[PDB]
Amino acid sequence: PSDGSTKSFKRLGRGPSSGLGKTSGRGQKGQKARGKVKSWFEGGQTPIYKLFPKIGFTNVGAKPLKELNLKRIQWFHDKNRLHLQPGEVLDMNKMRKLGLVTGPIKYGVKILASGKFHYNLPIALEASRASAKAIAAIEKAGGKFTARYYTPLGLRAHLNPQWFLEKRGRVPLQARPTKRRDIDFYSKEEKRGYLVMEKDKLLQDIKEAQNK
Amino acid sequence: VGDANSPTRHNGGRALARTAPNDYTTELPSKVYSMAFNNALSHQYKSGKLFVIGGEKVDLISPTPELDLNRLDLIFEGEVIFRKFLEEFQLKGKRLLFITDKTREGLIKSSDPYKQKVDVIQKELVEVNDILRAQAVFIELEALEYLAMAHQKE
Amino acid sequence: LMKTHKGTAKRWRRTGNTFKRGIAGRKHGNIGWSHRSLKALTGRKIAHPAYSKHLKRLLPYH
RNA sequence: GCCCGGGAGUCCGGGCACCA
RNA sequence: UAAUGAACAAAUAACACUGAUUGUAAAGGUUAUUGAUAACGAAUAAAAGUUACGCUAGGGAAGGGUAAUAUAGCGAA
RNA sequence: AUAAUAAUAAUAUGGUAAUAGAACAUUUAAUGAUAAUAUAUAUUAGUUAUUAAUUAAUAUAUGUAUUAAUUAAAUAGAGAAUGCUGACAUGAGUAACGAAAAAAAGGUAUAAACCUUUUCACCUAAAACAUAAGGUUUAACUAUAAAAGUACGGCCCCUAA
RNA sequence: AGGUAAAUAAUCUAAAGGGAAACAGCCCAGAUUAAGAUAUAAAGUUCCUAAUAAAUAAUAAGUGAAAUAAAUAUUAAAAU
RNA sequence: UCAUCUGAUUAAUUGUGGUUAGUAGUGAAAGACAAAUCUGGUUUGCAGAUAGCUGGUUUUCUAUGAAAUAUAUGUAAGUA
RNA sequence: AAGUAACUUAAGGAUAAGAAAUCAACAGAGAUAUUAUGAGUAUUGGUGAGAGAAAAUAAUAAAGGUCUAAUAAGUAUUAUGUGAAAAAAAUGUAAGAAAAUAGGAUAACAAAUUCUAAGACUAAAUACUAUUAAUAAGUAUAGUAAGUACCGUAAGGGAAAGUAUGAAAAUGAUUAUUUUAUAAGCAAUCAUGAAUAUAUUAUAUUAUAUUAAUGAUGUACCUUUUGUAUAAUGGGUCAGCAAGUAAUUAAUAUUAGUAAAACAAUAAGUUAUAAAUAAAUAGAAUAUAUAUAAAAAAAUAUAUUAAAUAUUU
RNA sequence: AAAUUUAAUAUAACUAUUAAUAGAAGGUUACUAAUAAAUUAAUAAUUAAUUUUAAAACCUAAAGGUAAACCUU
Ligand SMILES: [Mg+2]
Ligand SMILES: [Mg+2]
Ligand SMILES: [Mg+2]
Ligand SMILES: [Mg+2]
Ligand SMILES: [Mg+2]
Ligand SMILES: [Mg+2]
Ligand SMILES: [Mg+2]
Ligand SMILES: [Mg+2]
Ligand SMILES: [Mg+2]
Ligand SMILES: [Mg+2]
Ligand SMILES: [Mg+2]
Ligand SMILES: [Mg+2]
Ligand SMILES: [Mg+2]
Ligand SMILES: [Mg+2]
Ligand SMILES: [Mg+2]
Ligand SMILES: [Mg+2]
Ligand SMILES: [Mg+2]
Ligand SMILES: [Mg+2]
Ligand SMILES: [Mg+2]
Ligand SMILES: [Mg+2]
Ligand SMILES: [Mg+2]
Ligand SMILES: [Mg+2]
Ligand SMILES: [Mg+2]
Ligand SMILES: [Mg+2]
Ligand SMILES: [Mg+2]
Ligand SMILES: [Mg+2]
Ligand SMILES: [Mg+2]
Ligand SMILES: [Mg+2]
Ligand SMILES: [Mg+2]
Ligand SMILES: [Mg+2]
Ligand SMILES: [Mg+2]
Ligand SMILES: [Mg+2]
Ligand SMILES: [Mg+2]
Ligand SMILES: [Mg+2]
Ligand SMILES: [Mg+2]
Ligand SMILES: [Mg+2]
Ligand SMILES: [Mg+2]
Ligand SMILES: [Mg+2]
Ligand SMILES: [Mg+2]
Ligand SMILES: [Mg+2]
Ligand SMILES: [Mg+2]
Repeated sequence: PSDGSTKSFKRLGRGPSSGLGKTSGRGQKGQKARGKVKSWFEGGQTPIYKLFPKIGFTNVGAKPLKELNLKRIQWFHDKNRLHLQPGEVLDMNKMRKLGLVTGPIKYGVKILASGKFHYNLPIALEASRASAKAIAAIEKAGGKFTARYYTPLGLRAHLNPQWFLEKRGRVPLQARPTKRRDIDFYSKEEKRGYLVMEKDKLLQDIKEAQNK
Repeated sequence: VGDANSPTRHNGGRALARTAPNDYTTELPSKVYSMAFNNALSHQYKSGKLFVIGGEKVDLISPTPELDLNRLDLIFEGEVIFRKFLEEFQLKGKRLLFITDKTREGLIKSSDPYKQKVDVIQKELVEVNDILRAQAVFIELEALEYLAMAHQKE
Repeated sequence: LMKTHKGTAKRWRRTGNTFKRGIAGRKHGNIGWSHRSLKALTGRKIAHPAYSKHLKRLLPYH
């Protein structure tokens, strides 16, 4: 094997000169020396876990988005690993195909402005949302961002509809937003949401309902 | 004294016994394995104990002779032929490895008298150990190509 | 397999390398004490090195 | 802390929660 | 320079923070406050005795030292 | 700009609990020449800063290494458990040989102990004679313990608990 | 009190070697392996037992000679 | 075992068979007996119960090398 | 601990389960069975000890769908007592519905989705046995004897022991060499005469080996201890056997492979790539600029982060 | 040209895995508890497959008893 790969393991209770002779690294006569005592036992003083107050909650309704910086995109472009004349919109699916966004995507991607100062690509971008700064940068570039909504299943479909096609000769259509918060978000102009930038039917319907 | 099963006493059990099916299996990154395979092949080639056999796929400079084919295949006569070949090539006692594109049954039959020193392996099941072990390897061209494709690089 | 100590999880939360926790001592018996003094007993606090090992063992997946 | 019994007040005795 | 008490579980208010199909809610959280564990870092909401009928694991987690007292002797009277 | 070996100068080299680094023996798996002038194990004497290996002589195998070496692994090393099993000691040729009456002659120029005769003794409301139960048939034995029944038992009939 | 409780330093614990008759803890000194010529430490130098010669006083009790026993009494000696 | 001593027509002794026992019988009651001995048998199993306790833990060579303090502890033979 | 051991009952070659009064989320899927991931996540606990899903995606699997009910009340449901540490479906006791224009499914209600209870059958993957075949860094104390001998009244417990060979030791007798009857103590080490033995270079005034003249030095070993020659623990001697191992995870290190990606590449998924906050629709140009948190009109102030002709971490 | 060795195989070991296939007599002592074919294929004897066929004491909760291997019908 390569130098530095392997060591000899320590052999206990095998004669004195070895170094780990009779007591074999345990010392003398304790509970530790024979019986098992949980490593993190505190002696009976209230433990670090039991002392402090328990805090917060886990928002299960939460959906953490994968972050993706403009800088990375720019780098990719520079490299020439970014092929977007065929598909004018760089959607999440497209990103994943490229490598752009790697690993699994559960909820969606948020675009973030890390290298906004050095970003200059007149491109149509789609993602689950983007920071204000990023959006501004994109607009400066002469690009076009819109923020879309995808439910898990919908997102999955988007990412690779090929699989869906293979399975049941069809792709599942995109769900509307239903959570009020989500709806609100997509309505918002500053967030650059797909409800107002595309002028969706849902919003209109809601308005009608409100009226009557 | 307790029960008579203590490992302290001659008739008793064994301390820290190993139990039924022991699992010694380990992992290796696929890429690393591929690299190793490639390395083995390279070593073999350097030795000059790599011999490739083939014909149908590539244009031949010299024309394939009669009474002999490129399939890696053959009292039964085949066995005799094999023996003759061995005699010719000074590789009687040494171990050899035939890496084959498909189950050349005839070849295997011919070789089985010399089973102790002869490995005959299907393409997909060839092992690094088997190559390394073998004093001389005989591989089909197609098989070789397949192997290369498998352990490419990308 | 090995599992998180849920109590510890509830108390502690992972921030980069270390863990954060709520200060103890603020639940009651607060009156009469100066509110400027009690400001210190609010807020989070970072794990002392002494006990980091223990924390790590407690919550192996954080 | 709340409710009684001996307009407000005092002084006494019952309960009813709190009991981590 | 003393004048004090952790977490947990309850309770009251504020926060707009999540709202398990959506909307409400419930519930949780954030902030502020409440009552005690005086064996006072608090084992449980809740707990006293006896065994010379006892049993298990262990530990020792008259001699030696001293001469207060005792006996004996001295100096002074 | 490394490694191996050798110099020169310097500093350092006790060690329980403990940490760190490096080796050897044993056994198994992968690869593997060789050879009865060889090998393996043993004894004795050498050799190498030596738990090891090697040399020579000797003795016993064995047509001969899982052999050298590198890896992989371990039921991988024992004076310490009032350890466990086996063997053999020590006390030791010591205590004891378990209620006690033996003698001669002859079986048998084989007998304190077996048998026979005689003498003597012991038990005798027993150490006798009949039996029940019990049990490696121990017996006067394989050529072996004999029943229609009446101071013969079972089974059989009849029931008790 | 070879007691007990803490403070400071050392040693022992975990430290072999020389000395302290023998000796955990005292006095010196820290053993990688030898070798044994030269400095030596603490301790010693009649013999046991490695190594010694002097000088000036005092002691006559074996006091004393590696573990100092007190008040006091007697006798002497110096100084005023 | 020997001697001595007590009951010896009775609440006597004894043969043969049967019934009652393991949260559990029987007991003129001693916690006595329930197959050489029980404040509750034995066997099999749970079972490698658990033990802050005792003992034990096997080759060699090199380098470094402590502590017996503070704080907390139903804690003081333990552990942080 | 654990619905585990145990006891009891009943069936079959397998049994159980099984074609949604199921999951889900407004997009959808489409029986069970149990393996990867999801995930040690949600959920939960004297919020201690600890316990812990489902959807979804993958495998394994077989043709997997298909009527045998004139479609189902003392049933659903409610009250109350129980009831797989998290997710109900069950159940004792009494109250007790409705016709697809109807029921069930979520603390509750309103919307909306979805399924149709009180009738049924069901191969395959699976469990266990037995045989055959293959593979053994498995066993000769896990290598066939024997459930025998023997032990116990009984339930019950339970041996030795293949064949060769054998200069292994402990242990006994004997012989040789040597030392030993004026000498006292871990029986050794060092010094040091003498005697004997062997040696095909003892040429010798030799070399080795054996041996209690004689001298000096020398409180067995382990354990446990502040400390042991201790008259503290343990061992009669020898031979054999007798103790840090495995599984599933987590964190650190070293080296290797690949590298802004890595593993796996069926699809998933895991970690990394962005810090912060309880959480939320918030999130990066020398710092004095910026990001997040508390605060706020915006800054300041505190904490942590990012940011310096180039080639991203 | 026969022997020797090496590796594999038995009616003749168990254990673990993987793959296939299938879902099965003990004792006791004696008046001891046995066999007989056919058909088909292979080559009259033949071996195999497929078959029919004789015997088979006593005991092993439930002809009915008992103290298992006995008795009574
Ligand atoms: Mg050590
Ligand atoms: Mg101790
Ligand atoms: Mg110990
Ligand atoms: Mg300890
Ligand atoms: Mg208390
Ligand atoms: Mg307390
Ligand atoms: Mg109490
Ligand atoms: Mg005393
Ligand atoms: Mg005394
Ligand atoms: Mg050292
Ligand atoms: Mg061992
Ligand atoms: Mg031994
Ligand atoms: Mg030893
Ligand atoms: Mg022993
Ligand atoms: Mg005697
Ligand atoms: Mg005598
Ligand atoms: Mg005698
Ligand atoms: Mg006699
Ligand atoms: Mg005679
Ligand atoms: Mg008479
Ligand atoms: Mg008689
Ligand atoms: Mg003291
Ligand atoms: Mg110590
Ligand atoms: Mg010393
Ligand atoms: Mg020191
Ligand atoms: Mg030194
Ligand atoms: Mg004197
Ligand atoms: Mg003296
Ligand atoms: Mg009777
Ligand atoms: Mg009593
Ligand atoms: Mg009685
Ligand atoms: Mg040192
Ligand atoms: Mg303790
Ligand atoms: Mg079924
Ligand atoms: Mg069914
Ligand atoms: Mg459970
Ligand atoms: Mg139905
Ligand atoms: Mg018996
Ligand atoms: Mg001593
Ligand atoms: Mg002893
Ligand atoms: Mg009868």
